[PDB]
Amino acid sequence: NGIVPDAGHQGPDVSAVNGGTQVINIVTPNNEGISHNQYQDFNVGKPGAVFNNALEAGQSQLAGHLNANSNLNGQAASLILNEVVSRNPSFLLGQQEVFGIAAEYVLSNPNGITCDGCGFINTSRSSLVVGNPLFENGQLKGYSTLNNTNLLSLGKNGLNTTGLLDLIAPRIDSRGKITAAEISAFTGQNTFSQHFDILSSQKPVSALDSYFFGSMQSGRIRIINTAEGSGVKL
Amino acid sequence: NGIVPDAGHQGPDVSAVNGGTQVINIVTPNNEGISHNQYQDFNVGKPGAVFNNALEAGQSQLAGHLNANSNLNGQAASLILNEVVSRNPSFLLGQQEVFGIAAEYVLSNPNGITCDGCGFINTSRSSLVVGNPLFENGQLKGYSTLNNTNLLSLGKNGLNTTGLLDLIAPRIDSRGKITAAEISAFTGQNTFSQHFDILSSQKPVSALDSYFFGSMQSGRIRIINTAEGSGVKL
Repeated sequence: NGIVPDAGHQGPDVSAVNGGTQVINIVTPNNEGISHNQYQDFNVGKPGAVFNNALEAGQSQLAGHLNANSNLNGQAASLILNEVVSRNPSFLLGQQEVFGIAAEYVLSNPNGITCDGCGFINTSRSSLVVGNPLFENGQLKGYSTLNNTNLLSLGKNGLNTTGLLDLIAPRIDSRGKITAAEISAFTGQNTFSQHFDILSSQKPVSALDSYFFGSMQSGRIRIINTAEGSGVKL
Repeated sequence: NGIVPDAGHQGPDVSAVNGGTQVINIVTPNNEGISHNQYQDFNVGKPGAVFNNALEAGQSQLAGHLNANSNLNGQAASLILNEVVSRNPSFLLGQQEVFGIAAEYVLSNPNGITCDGCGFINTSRSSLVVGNPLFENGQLKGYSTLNNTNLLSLGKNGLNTTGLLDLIAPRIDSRGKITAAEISAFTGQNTFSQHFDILSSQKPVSALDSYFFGSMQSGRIRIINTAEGSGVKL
């Protein structure tokens, strides 16, 4: 069970099929179109994971035939927000597919995220956030890496997506090929809007250095480090 | 004589002082405020080079006391555009200072530019272009790296500036520390506006791969490679 949902009302139903592929019946989206899913554990292996964002049955890439997700009161999620609410870090070693209607994807884990040979299928935009989402009366107001020194690690087997990629963490250490339509990496201790505009920054007490090694296969790359005096090493 | 001006009407007066520091009395700016200077050779050594953009006499950092540049019909240049019009590549091994009124700086050399321990003083924005400026009736319309496969090389001793830095070339190979307020690197075979907006791109016949190694000390870095399928290696 790489993925273990929270017991509470934001915990989706998670099932394994076939050779270990996990299928997530995401929770009903709220009025902003956000399916906010909370997890005690979130990890993906080589068999991959499929988020059921379908209004009709059909064939997924990773898990074969799936029925519609009956939680979609007739409207699919615009954003699939996956939040780790425990102290467990996340390891992403396989593909994640949005089955059904293409959507935005976020994984937020303030304990750390490691992606080695991970990928995103049928997402317009995928964001890995070593930090927390911020809510105000059940509405998503943005994300925070404040008071956090943990790491987003990208391994030698890289990260692939046909959509937009955001990489948000106090520090990033990448050693593999990153393939995306566009890459945005934002480092340091920051608050962000819903759309990853930087709203405020802290200076870390000690250096938060990021490393990029390997290749970036994308027509547009932006790296913004707000940690006054810390490095971006290539 | 690292710097050798063109004989023609865009050739500035170039003189050496002291221990080899070269002083460039830039040509009268045109009505758009551009001092367009053409060179048979443009190279800077450890003693540095000073562009006289002063309306009053005073103390330069690199060359001691200088009088005003009498070519400044009472208005300093907004942009100091340095263009190599020969086949000679450029080597920048020391600091370049704008004496007097701060301005934008461009060096365009389609034969190649190598910067090892180079730097820019009193510039708001400095751009190194392995390409040509484009003019239409004596007005600057932008820059081109079309039909060019040459290299902008940045050596192990790096590049320092307190202003904005643009690095424009078919390919870039960097091995040192880049320190700038913001770094924009645009690679591939492109036409650009005056302000380095990309207007059109060619796919090179063979790969134009860029390499970044070493560190980038800047709060904002953007790398855009338009060479469909070529790499950015870090």
